[PDB]
Amino acid sequence: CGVPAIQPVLSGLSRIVNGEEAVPGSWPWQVSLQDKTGFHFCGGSLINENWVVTAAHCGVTTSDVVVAGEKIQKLKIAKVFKNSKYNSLTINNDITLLKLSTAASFSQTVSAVCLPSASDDFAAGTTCVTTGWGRLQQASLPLLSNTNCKKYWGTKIKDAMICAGASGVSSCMGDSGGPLVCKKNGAWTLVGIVSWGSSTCSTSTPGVYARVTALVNWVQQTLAAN
Repeated sequence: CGVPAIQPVLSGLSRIVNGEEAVPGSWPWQVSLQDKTGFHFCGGSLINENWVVTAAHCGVTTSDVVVAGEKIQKLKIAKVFKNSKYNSLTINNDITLLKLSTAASFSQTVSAVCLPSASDDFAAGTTCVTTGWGRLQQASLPLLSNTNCKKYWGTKIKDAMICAGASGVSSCMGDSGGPLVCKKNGAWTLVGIVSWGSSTCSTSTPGVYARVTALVNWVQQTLAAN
């Protein structure tokens, strides 16, 4: 997985501001999630032909459509897997999986990102990327210390939230359920599912995601069956 057919073109804008726009097929697992009337409110990542991982605040239901990639796949939901360490008062272990009713048809412009290991770590100063529509842009962002992070988001940083950005460039392109990815053994892997960011969308504040690695196994076990 994670070895995209058309390759992410990441420049300097990346680094900067509001960042930049990609090369289509670029972030191939990026999905949109449209509401019953083609209104998009969240989008998310594909790991397979059949599942999306996105956030649970996205609060996504079985009449939301997976929009992937019309060279597009609108993929309807079959069941929605939200999970119980789902706390909204906190928005933590903010993960939700989706079964689409009819497979994702793998091609150049649509594929799946890889999943990480639970043991894997991830490096603060490590250069990951937000894709989004919050045309679809790509921005680049280092993850940080949940204790650095702590100091930028108070009390709302627990076990499984993992923070990333605040380096002159901005969190916010990052729509919810959206993808925050890194490297391994050269695949991109989903590290962070987008939770939330700076209002004013300061380019000087860090952005906060959910941490896969802490939830992979739940993906893992949840997956598997259903």
